[PDB]
Amino acid sequence: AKRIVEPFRIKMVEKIRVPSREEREAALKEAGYNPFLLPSSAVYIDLLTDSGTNAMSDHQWAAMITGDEAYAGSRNYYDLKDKAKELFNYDYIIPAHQGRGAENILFPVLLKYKQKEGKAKNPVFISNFHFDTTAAHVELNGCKAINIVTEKAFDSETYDDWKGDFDIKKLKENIAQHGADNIVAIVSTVTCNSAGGQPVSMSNLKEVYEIAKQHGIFVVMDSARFCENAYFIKARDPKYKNATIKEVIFDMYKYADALTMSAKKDPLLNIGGLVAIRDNEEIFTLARQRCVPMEGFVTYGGLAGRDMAAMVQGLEEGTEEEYLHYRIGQVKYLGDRLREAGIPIQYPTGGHAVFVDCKKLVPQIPGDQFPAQAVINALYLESGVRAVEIGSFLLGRQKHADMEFMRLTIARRVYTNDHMDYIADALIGLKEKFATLKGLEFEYEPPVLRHFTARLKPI
Amino acid sequence: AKRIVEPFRIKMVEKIRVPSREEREAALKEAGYNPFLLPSSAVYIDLLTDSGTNAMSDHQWAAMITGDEAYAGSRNYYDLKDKAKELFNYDYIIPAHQGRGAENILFPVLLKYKQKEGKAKNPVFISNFHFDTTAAHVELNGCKAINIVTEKAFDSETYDDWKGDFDIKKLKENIAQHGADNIVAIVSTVTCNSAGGQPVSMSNLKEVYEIAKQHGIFVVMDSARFCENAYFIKARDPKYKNATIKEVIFDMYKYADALTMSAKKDPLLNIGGLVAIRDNEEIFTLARQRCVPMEGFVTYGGLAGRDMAAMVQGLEEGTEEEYLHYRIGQVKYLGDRLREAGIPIQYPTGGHAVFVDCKKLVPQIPGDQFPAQAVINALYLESGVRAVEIGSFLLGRDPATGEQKHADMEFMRLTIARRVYTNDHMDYIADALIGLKEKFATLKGLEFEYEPPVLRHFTARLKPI
Amino acid sequence: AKRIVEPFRIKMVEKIRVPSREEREAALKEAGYNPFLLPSSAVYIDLLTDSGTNAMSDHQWAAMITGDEAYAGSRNYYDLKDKAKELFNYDYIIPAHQGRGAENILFPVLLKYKQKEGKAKNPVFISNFHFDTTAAHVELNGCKAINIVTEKAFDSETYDDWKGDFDIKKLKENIAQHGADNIVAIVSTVTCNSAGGQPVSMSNLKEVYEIAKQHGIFVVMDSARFCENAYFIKARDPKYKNATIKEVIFDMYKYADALTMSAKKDPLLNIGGLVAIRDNEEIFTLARQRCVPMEGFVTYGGLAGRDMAAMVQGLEEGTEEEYLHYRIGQVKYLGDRLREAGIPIQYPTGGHAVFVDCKKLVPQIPGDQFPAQAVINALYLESGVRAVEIGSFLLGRDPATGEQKHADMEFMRLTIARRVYTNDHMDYIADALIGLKEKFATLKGLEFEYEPPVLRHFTARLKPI
Amino acid sequence: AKRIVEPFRIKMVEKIRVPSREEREAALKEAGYNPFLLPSSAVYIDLLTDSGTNAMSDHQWAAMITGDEAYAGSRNYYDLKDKAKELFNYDYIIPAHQGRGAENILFPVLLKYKQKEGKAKNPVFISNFHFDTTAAHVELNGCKAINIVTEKAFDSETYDDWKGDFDIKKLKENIAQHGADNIVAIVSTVTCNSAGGQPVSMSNLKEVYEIAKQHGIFVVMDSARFCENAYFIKARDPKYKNATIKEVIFDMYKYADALTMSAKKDPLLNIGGLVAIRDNEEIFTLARQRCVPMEGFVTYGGLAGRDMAAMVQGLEEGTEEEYLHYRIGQVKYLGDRLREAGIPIQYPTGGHAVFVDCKKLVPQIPGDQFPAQAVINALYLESGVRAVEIGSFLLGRDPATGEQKHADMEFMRLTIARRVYTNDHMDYIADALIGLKEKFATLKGLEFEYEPPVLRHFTARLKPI
Ligand SMILES: C=C(/N=C/c1c(COP(=O)(O)O)cnc(C)c1O)C(=O)O
Ligand SMILES: C=C(/N=C/c1c(COP(=O)(O)O)cnc(C)c1O)C(=O)O
Ligand SMILES: C=C(/N=C/c1c(COP(=O)(O)O)cnc(C)c1O)C(=O)O
Ligand SMILES: C=C(/N=C/c1c(COP(=O)(O)O)cnc(C)c1O)C(=O)O
Ligand SMILES: c1ccc2[nH]cnc2c1
Ligand SMILES: c1ccc2[nH]cnc2c1
Ligand SMILES: c1ccc2[nH]cnc2c1
Ligand SMILES: c1ccc2[nH]cnc2c1
Ligand SMILES: c1ccc2[nH]cnc2c1
Ligand SMILES: [Cl-]
Ligand SMILES: [K+]
Ligand SMILES: [K+]
Ligand SMILES: [K+]
Ligand SMILES: [K+]
Repeated sequence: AKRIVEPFRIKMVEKIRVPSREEREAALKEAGYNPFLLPSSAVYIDLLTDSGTNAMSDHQWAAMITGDEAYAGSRNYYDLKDKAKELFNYDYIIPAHQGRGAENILFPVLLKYKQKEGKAKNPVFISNFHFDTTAAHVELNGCKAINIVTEKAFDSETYDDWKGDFDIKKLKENIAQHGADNIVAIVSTVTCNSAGGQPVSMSNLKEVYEIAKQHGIFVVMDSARFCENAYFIKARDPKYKNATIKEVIFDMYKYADALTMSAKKDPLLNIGGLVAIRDNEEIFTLARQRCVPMEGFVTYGGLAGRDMAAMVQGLEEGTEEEYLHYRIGQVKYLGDRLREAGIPIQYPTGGHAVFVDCKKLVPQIPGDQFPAQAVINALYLESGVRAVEIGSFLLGRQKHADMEFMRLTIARRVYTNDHMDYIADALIGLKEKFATLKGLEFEYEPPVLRHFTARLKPI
Repeated sequence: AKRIVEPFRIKMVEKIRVPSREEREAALKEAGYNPFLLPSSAVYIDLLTDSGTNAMSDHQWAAMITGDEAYAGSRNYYDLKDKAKELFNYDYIIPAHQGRGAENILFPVLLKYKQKEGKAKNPVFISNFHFDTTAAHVELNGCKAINIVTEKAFDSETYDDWKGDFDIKKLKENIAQHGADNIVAIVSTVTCNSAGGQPVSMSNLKEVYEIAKQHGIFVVMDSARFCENAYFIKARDPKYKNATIKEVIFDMYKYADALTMSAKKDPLLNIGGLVAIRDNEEIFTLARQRCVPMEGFVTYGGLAGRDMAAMVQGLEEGTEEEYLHYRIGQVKYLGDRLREAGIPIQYPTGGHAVFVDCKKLVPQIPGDQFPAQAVINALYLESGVRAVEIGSFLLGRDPATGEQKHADMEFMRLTIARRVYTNDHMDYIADALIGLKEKFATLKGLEFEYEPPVLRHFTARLKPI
Repeated sequence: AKRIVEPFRIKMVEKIRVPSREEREAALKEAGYNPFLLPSSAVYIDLLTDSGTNAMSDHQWAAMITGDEAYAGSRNYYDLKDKAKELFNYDYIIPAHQGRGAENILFPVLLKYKQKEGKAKNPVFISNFHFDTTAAHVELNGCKAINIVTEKAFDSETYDDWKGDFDIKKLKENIAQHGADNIVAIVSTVTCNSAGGQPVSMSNLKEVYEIAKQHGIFVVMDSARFCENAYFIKARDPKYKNATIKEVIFDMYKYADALTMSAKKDPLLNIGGLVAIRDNEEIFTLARQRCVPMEGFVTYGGLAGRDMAAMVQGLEEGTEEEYLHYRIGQVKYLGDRLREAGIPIQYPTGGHAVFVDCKKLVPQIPGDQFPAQAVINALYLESGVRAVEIGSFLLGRDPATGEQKHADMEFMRLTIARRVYTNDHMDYIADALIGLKEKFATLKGLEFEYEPPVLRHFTARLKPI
Repeated sequence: AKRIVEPFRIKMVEKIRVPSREEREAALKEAGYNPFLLPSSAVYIDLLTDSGTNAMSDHQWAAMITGDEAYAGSRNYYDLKDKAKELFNYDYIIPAHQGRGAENILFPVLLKYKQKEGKAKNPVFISNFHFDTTAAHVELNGCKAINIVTEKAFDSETYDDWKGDFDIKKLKENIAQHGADNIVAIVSTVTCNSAGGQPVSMSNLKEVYEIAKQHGIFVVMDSARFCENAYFIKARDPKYKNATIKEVIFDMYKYADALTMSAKKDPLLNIGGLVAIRDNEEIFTLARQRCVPMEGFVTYGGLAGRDMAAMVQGLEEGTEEEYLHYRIGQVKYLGDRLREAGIPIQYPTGGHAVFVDCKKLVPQIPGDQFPAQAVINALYLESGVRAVEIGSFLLGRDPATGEQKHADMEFMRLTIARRVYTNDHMDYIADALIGLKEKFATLKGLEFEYEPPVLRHFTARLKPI
């Protein structure tokens, strides 16, 4: 395992504390054995998500302080529009308060657009893998969310360069089965969060887009972790060995018609989202009409001016290769600590998190008992580390998936490699108990995005 | 007119500038004679809205710096829950990114909740006056938005204590006509923004709530400007002359079952919203289920932790009587400068804005040529001040005929952000409008260069005639 | 009286409050009847000083956030060096933590420099008027501080354009009497704080410098309020009617060899100072050698990097004519409110404060009973406004006699921080002082309960008579 | 070597960069082969000092935002006074802009106090080891600075628990030689910076103070790194094994009469200093009288209010044992990386820096050719890391002879700012120095191009040989 030094130094700290074992047991009981319902005061190192927990730079805070809070025509709106043109070559933007706000703006518009001419009676979205909010918005609008990630993603220990790729054979099969007139959009998720933060190759994005254009299908790039994807393309595709990260990004967005983005990920923010559209003015106009009631007026989109300002700066910082090398290298370091100790993980590690394969760590659990959640809860009790489940629990409707990950999710520029060692050493310490204590049931199950507020029972 | 001194001093400033007349003429032309299309760089004093443009305190900024950005279980979420219990006596909260986010969380839930009982067959919402976003959410969910403000609100020049009140007679006529089965909720808007920021009396809130309950009707308090409403109750209702602002607020919320709030108004924020529910845990659970896909996880609701932190502090600051007296007194000062010069306004002034009645200023301009927009544009060209139209332009066309809907009032709204502008800025505004008195009679009406089929007020491009 | 609108809007506020009358009486007694010993919690509007109490801009706070805290070679040091070259055409800088630190760096070096040449046998400094800290440093180094302001400054009610001017006849007389060999430096104080914030004309600065150069005498510009001085030159000297403020500043600094600056004044800071030297590298090197033990390493001079960053930005903002017009216009407004009501002031008002002439206002209180302090204390008890004395109390006792020094000027200074208070705060101050019209006669003097052997106005305790 | 995890997480970052070898070559030549003259833009990891380069907490920044900038009576002054009473049990405070400002306030006052008693005819100060600014103020006031650290400090490789201790035999010998009447004060430096950041035991502080009291000698605690010293006492003195850090601090300050503090060290600030006096009100009063001309008014002492606020919070954070364990553990980690690779260091490592013994690394370079500076320059060219010399270059010339003063130790100090760098930064530092092991034997010394007569290490220009 190799430690890579921060390409920055620390300018402001935030205190953390280790709650006592008694506190942790009490807190997990009070939370119904669901870490989503734990208070932050009961958590030491928080690995629930890399979303919105990032550390900003002094330049981002400075941008916030001079942000323009105007209701209409904020300076920072125009700066953000210019930044989207620079990075993606897209001519239209709509800010949103975060990624699922961007989805709520755009997906219903794309559906109604497709329903023109009386077609799309059996509407579907197709993705390498829809994230949970993404699929929820697809289904809330009466559509099916189809996932067709490469089968290589399902072999955790076997290395592959591009475990986020679309399965192209399945893309063509689904077009033939459903018909192009029923495919509202193809969603290219970069990196592929559900597969383990695994990258999509440039050739895969390109072929998917060429197929989509053959059939007149609109392509949306789900862009929360687009810079991590671009880094992997530079690292693993020899064609881009000597390209800049921004050159890689520019090419990626040749292979979509629009993007939805949670800027709470790679743009290094605590809040913020974005819709950008390459050149379809009609869809832009319709999306603006939905933005107004759902998010806010179209030049702030549910964001304070200071957050548009932070986003303009964060979009730049998130592309910096030295930063990306360190960030992705820290995730790799945590994974290598675990793998060298015999802990099974999705290999190679993705951009933002280490995905621990609990199907191999705890094969004696079925999806009936959510294997990765029993691991997560045991780790929390042992160490005060909070992680999150990316398996049957999150996928929804006991529908068992093809992956049962515990996601040790790593915020950007927050934790050191000594925090990583603490995480790894704590889990490595659980090895005599992975068989003892095990299993979980439901008490309360929401019908949509159940994992966030459900209460569970062990056995 | 009386100037009331600030109960604070200035700690940080932001430069503003007056573009040259040549630059203002070019900018208005480029914006299609629609100030909503102007960049902020072309605006000197911005009176488009009081929403999200407020100046925060040093304590609010300090709260932001120590805010907890945890995705689940932020320290500031629990502080916000405790604050809602303190102020409103409500037991459940869901943060939202702003007021229309709170509406999107709660209103669909209220409709489905009533549909589930075999009711809401032909559903409606009733308010003293639904704000634009509020009505849009009512209509997006297949319901009609019925507004029944007191008739006193339509006599602009005649003083009344409570121009935001519900018309109780119309409330009963609408209940008889639609039946309680079809009334998804009553929305008590405090202050009543669309009537001119005018207050709703305590006795009116109470009587509306009593009628609603006797009919099984859920009541939502639209609370963006709840502190300004509380101030007017203390100022004008003898029974509350010696009450604290917080005591007034506590009584107000005895007369709703829940609240939706834009915290971009009275809680002195640049972003933020809130749903609070008094004690109906089922509705709270259903609203949480909608919050997750639309806004965010239920302990941040689409806000950064720093903004929940700022909201907890701003909720306190927005109740402070010395601040409210100064804030509402500044609005009154602007109004009295205008009224004393013969400019007709909605009288008395409300909490957050002066509404200028443009019918009388430009009688050569009929309603379908947007008299208030012509005055706003002349004001901008004269001074760099940007105001907003609450008249025929905003009102739109009648779907049945395609013709301009008859505007009951043609208002220019001079909307005042909190703790941002001084009374010398107010004088600049008033002097600019007063100085146009001779020009009013020769202002030209407006027609459409480009009219969108919806939301024309925001993006339509206009031409002088 | 004319109110001039702010060329900015408020972005962050800070609460203030009025202590009750009972609290003000108790507080003044505990402070030994010296407002310098009052806590800020006992003060409503604080007019003790314009030093370090200014409101910064969002750009200044942004500059602080990205400031370089390096001990050696901070980015912001080089930015500050460039800014001094831009504004003054001076090639060398040494930051200092504030103005009296700059004086402590430079004045002992100028003395030693004059001595190493075999001169300065009986050394003196000459100024239009040395500020208190400035004179203290002159005297701590064994020199006499000679003040030779124009006699026009002593006629408070009679308007003059340049009440801060040197008396040129007295300058020549003092050089002839003491000898050029004994004049360590001439200090041109701009504006002339002790005369009432009153400007020095360009022609006066030039003549003083020309005389100095003919004699080989070094000239230091005491530059705390250099932008206010530049504004008055543009306003009152027809030669500069169409010059920019920066053009005026550039010309001013042709008439010194170095500057000492409290950046807590016109550069709009809460802390900060500066030495700049035009081109004498030997004096620069010697000043750096004193900086190291007294202030800090030579690239931060006792300041955090963020404060050098704020100074770079504030130096720019402090030169902006729109801001200066408003700032000086607010001081003028307070002065005109008072003068129109018959209160005697130093007329015209200076840049930063209204100086109320208390010899005229309370002639029944002898100088050694501190007439201006009796007014100040009386104003504080009546209103919670804290002002400061610039008269006998500040002046102290004569060493040769042990008795009170006779003062030419007996001012109560209403000192105005920059961008902090509105003109409605000014009205509060004026109305409070005007309301004391009838009590002015009954005002007692005061007597000492304990007197510092030196620095009595900062730490002494008083009792009424 | 053992890595200790941060008891915090990162909330804000600042970009750093490795200049190219070409850039480093050009920058070092321009800086005259003296890293003190490098711009920070030429430095990758800056180990010049732990003074003022620390990372603050969100709570410290929040305290700054609400800081009271009042010239007299700031809220934060009273908070700081209370904090000094809590931590030290001292009843009087004077803020200062930084540590050498506190020295400038207090040391001249202690001399005058001893002189007016008829004493101090041939005055000296005695310390375990005076830091260079501290000795400079002693000498500037006409006194001799006597250093009497334990001889154990000069055996770098041999462990000892208390390498900062006073040599008690030498203390009694110096009292006998000079006489108590001539000893103005004893200065207890904690930790002993010049000995390698090495701690002073509680029993040593106590015996020194008991000896001082026997003879009527005033004791000052130089307290820049008092929390690091307290940590070492808890770690190494069994009497305090179960004491809190604050309990250790409280006992330490039973053994002084006053303190001078650079708050740019253990209180985790970028600027700030402090004088505190236990109970001698006369010395407090005299110190206040010097504060006014040199630093500022007595309730801010040359600091912005926001910096007094940050100091109140940092004083608390600097005592937290979990933080001290990590901070001191990081320094020990760097030291163990070096020592495990055969690089000689002062062992055990102290609180704030690793001191590399270059007398052992480059024996072929004599002291007057600055062996430690040769190592420092090689490290900079190899890696972009800037370190500082604590050896013959710093020590300077004997004023009697004009030749090199003999250095008892030739240290390269790798000084670590608090909460700024990670242990992976430490690995970069260590790997860079370890990779030079074969180059050391052929490094050449340095000679002068420009040499100040007083403090040549801060500004001298050198050339290789
Ligand atoms: C919350 C995270 N994900 C959000 C996300 C979203 C939704 O973004 P917001 O959380 O900003 O609504 C959309 N698309 C992808 C690929 C995502 O990963 C997370 O992975 O924890
Ligand atoms: C934008 C403003 N109003 C918002 C508003 C809203 C919507 O809040 P947001 O703008 O925070 O979505 C809801 N209810 C009332 C009574 C309102 O006044 C405005 O009046 O300009
Ligand atoms: C403190 C103020 N004056 C400071 C000052 C100083 C001393 O600056 P500091 O207060 O920053 O040390 C020097 N020269 C002049 C002309 C000054 O006005 C005051 O006028 O209240
Ligand atoms: C600058 C550091 N030392 C400052 C210092 C000082 C002087 O403090 P200021 O740098 O804050 O003036 C006084 N006493 C001790 C023991 C010190 O270590 C340093 O060690 O690099
Ligand atoms: C894991 C954790 C939090 C999330 N919020 C949205 N999707 C998520 C996945
Ligand atoms: C197997 C194959 C290729 C790999 N690249 C990195 N680790 C690997 C393991
Ligand atoms: C005026 C100003 C802003 C608005 N946002 C929504 N409706 C509005 C009316
Ligand atoms: C008046 C006010 C503040 C001062 N600081 C130093 N001298 C002063 C005189
Ligand atoms: C090394 C580094 C910085 C210093 N400041 C004062 N003496 C020093 C020695
Ligand atoms: Cl109906
Ligand atoms: K967040
Ligand atoms: K806003
Ligand atoms: K200050
Ligand atoms: K610093």
